[PDB]
Amino acid sequence: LVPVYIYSPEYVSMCDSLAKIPKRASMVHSLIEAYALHKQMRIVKPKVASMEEMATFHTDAYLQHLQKVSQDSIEYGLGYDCPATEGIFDYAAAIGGATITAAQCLIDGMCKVAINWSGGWHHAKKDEASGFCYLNDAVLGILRLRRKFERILYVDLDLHHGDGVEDAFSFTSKVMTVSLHKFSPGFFPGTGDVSDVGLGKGRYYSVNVPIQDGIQDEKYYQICESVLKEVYQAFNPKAVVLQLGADTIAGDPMCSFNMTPVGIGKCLKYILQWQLATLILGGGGYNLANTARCWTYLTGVILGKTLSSEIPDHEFFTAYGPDYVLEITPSCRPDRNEPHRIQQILNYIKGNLKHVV
Ligand SMILES: CN(C)c1ccc(C(=O)NCCCCCCC(=O)NO)cc1
Ligand code: NA
Ligand code: NA
Ligand SMILES: [Zn+2]
Repeated sequence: LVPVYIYSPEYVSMCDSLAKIPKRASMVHSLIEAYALHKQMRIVKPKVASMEEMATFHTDAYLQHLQKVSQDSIEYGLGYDCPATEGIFDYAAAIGGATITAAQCLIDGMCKVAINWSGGWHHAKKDEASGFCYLNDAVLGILRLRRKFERILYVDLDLHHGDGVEDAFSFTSKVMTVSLHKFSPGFFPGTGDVSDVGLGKGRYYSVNVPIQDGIQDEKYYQICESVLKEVYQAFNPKAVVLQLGADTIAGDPMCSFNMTPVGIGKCLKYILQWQLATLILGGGGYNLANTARCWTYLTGVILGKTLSSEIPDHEFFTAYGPDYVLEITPSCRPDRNEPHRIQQILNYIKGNLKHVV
């Protein structure tokens, strides 16, 4: 009944090759390994996603294109955010396979929790790489979980709107998506206002919480709990997919939100308490050490352990300087979230939730 840890050196190596975030998978894994948390989980080597498996969501023209490029590209969303570099198809196939493997562990009852810290690439569209995402692994995970579990809840706590996942499932009532994100014109991807609720038979089954710069642990949790509690009771999910992108975290060069891993960990504890099949994904996170600190810490809460404050010696110890501690401060900058507007967001959501289900 011990949590599944998707991990292999091939896999971490493949994920270290993402141009946007070099060496990040290693640092995350290395910190986890340094805390010996992998000794407390069941290490599962990820499958490589076969063509037909990624075909469950991505159109075949796209998939076949990635393959050749890996060996009109502006049409398939490739370019600046998504380079056509030697091996990107193997990259996508590894990330997608990893999330699929996590979900497959879940549906097989191998574990209550399965973790793929290298996943969470929530922007990719069916025929279109986007926002560093070549392949929407969260979508393929949800789709795999759907083979056994009737209703899936996707909760996305990344800084950016989980548009690709929302889009994938916006028409159905069987998957509800809940996104907490910066919403400010010009800030990627620009979608996901509170009024975005899903479409057709999927109407009211998309939830969006547009937040502004400076949010801290206390208030983010207040909001997240308020939305989740109402979501749980109305939707009654059978399994949960949870994206925990660390770009919300104090010290991220995106410098938008002002979270510490402790406040995100509260939200996680709240989801874990539902005691449901839960697929844990990573995502954004551009301060590499802090991201490692964050997910290592969340791995701690999954296991129900509290970790030493001192960063253990390991491959990447020097990146943790000068303090070499697990915890995060809080930059001192204003909380641009007027509590009036948060209450209008919260009400509007609760109103939408009364139509579920
Ligand atoms: C300094 N530098 C080289 C860059 C700075 C910002 C971006 C960017 O935000 N691009 C837009 C795509 C943002 C999505 C990031 C993926 C994510 O975290 N999803 O949640 C790119 C490059
Ligand atoms: Na999000
Ligand atoms: Na939906
Ligand atoms: Zn992000």
